[PDB]
Amino acid sequence: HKSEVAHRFKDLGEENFKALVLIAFAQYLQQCPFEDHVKLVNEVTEFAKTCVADESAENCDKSLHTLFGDKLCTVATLRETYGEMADCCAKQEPERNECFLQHKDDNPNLPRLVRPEVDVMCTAFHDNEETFLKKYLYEIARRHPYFYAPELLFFAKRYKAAFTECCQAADKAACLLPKLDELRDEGKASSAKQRLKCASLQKFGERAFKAWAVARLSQRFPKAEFAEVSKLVTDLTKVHTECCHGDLLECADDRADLAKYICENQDSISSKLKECCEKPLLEKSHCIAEVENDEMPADLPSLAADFVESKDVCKNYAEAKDVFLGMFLYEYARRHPDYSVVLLLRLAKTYETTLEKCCAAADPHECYAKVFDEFKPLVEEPQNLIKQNCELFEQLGEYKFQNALLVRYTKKVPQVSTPTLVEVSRNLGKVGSKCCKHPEAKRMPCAEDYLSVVLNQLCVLHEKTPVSDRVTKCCTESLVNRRPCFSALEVDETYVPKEFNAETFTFHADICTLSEKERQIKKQTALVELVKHKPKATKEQLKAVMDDFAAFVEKCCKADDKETCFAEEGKKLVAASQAALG
Ligand SMILES: CCCCCCCCCCCCCC(=O)O
Ligand SMILES: CCCCCCCCCCCCCC(=O)O
Ligand SMILES: CCCCCCCCCCCCCC(=O)O
Ligand SMILES: [Ru+3]
Ligand SMILES: [Ru+3]
Repeated sequence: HKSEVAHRFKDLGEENFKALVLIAFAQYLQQCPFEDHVKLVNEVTEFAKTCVADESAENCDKSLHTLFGDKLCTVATLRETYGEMADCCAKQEPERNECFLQHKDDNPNLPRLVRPEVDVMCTAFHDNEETFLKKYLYEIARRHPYFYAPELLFFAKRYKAAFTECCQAADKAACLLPKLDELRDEGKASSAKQRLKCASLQKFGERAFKAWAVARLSQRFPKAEFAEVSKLVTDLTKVHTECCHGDLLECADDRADLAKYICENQDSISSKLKECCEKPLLEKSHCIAEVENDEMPADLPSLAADFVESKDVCKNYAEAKDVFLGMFLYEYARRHPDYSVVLLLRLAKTYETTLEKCCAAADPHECYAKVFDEFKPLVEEPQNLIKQNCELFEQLGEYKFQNALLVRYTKKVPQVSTPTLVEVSRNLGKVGSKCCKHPEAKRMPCAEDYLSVVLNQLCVLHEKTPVSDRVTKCCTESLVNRRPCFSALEVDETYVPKEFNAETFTFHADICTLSEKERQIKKQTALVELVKHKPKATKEQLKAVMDDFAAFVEKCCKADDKETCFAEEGKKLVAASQAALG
């Protein structure tokens, strides 16, 4: 186009343009106040209207990176608050924009965004609605810089739907709090999911990411031919390559072009895209990525007719090992939408290792005749782990299930810090809360997706604090081996039990008057130090104690005398559990 700003101002809208421009300058100017960005956003949008009224006005034909970088150097505090980033303004445009992406700080040093009371949020949301959503959007963007700016706009529109519906209701906290926590746990999961694909691209190479894209696209698009899925995997690998680079316009255009090809080839990809392709350009890439798995033709035959019993299997493989193996991922994923994508890569590696061993023998057909028999143990292993834990989640509650995990995983790796073991077991319990509530045809894709972000969060906290060698080995291993590595952990026999500290196992009358979240944290934090003090404690002993602690809380909180009860009964509970866990 003759003017980049005029075009993007048209096919996005003025309300969407000012929002993205705010997120743009918030991720680069993470130290300027909110009033400065509003000054810049209003100066940019007023300039954008000049190019809409005339495509040949002052500096309208310039590039967006030039207009973005020109505004980036207008700030006077650029030399003081960022300093080194101000040096980028002395380079040419193809390097200046590259200079700005490097000096972007991933993890700044800002306070946490404290969630205030519902009354003060519904008053600010009602008094001045626009600046309320923009300020908090400016606070999320300045703390998550590499977050995809358009996708961050999709969450802000969801928050707006939570206030308009709940801030005029009965107990607004009953309407809003289960929604803000939903949007937080989902928003933090999206921030960690896209950050994981960048690590998996530079650690496992370009080939490993393509195998993952082959298995998920063919799973999502079973009616698509292998040539069409292979074409999409190449474009998909290019998108996440340049989106992880840090550039917004470079990543926004690649995703927009990919969505246009998918919408122009719905007859050879999927039939579920009618609704997604109706949406405008901003929502195309987001809708398509979350489209439901299409139905398989159901008339598909077995895989032994082309990969086992057929002739020239070693010939079709040796001619192109990556093309032949990718078909095995294609032909197996679209016939198993219930398998996790990581599980399908585990089967293809089994098929890959078998062909490299059988085709080097005298009689190949007799060798790999049992290649499909090796898949059943690898497939039953995650299915049985889903069955064991979901049945445990059916008996116990969600809270009682978290404690079962908190005891099981503390005895395996007792060296991990207590606050880490708590947040892990509670986030891990949230996985079974919604994945076990799905049928068996969706349990493994659910568990794979949430375990991927929870296990990676564990490895992030363990990377900045080396604690256990067994945890480091599982965090360093491959993608198909990461989750089985954690499931293969056993009880640490070399662990010396931690010395007793009475201050930890002392409880005061404040737990009678804490929120349900704070109460569950303290009951579980004390359960970790209880196991770390006596790791060889059997479960029947822990059925007690925890029941003696249940009566200890009901005896002190309900009595007319508090604080004093925690001193008398607190000594009885501790000392009785001393001889109970002998
Ligand atoms: C002057 C700052 C400009 C910041 C970027 C404004 C235009 C963003 C366009 C985003 C298009 C998204 C396409 C897509 O993901 O489907
Ligand atoms: C042109 C399409 C190429 C698709 C290549 C897929 C190859 C998958 C082989 C199995 C990979 C298992 C993971 C690994 O070996 O690290
Ligand atoms: C030897 C120290 C004894 C006192 C500490 C015991 C800690 C028990 C924690 C119980 C947590 C679960 C409570 C519940 O079921 O709601
Ligand atoms: Ru965050
Ligand atoms: Ru993606």
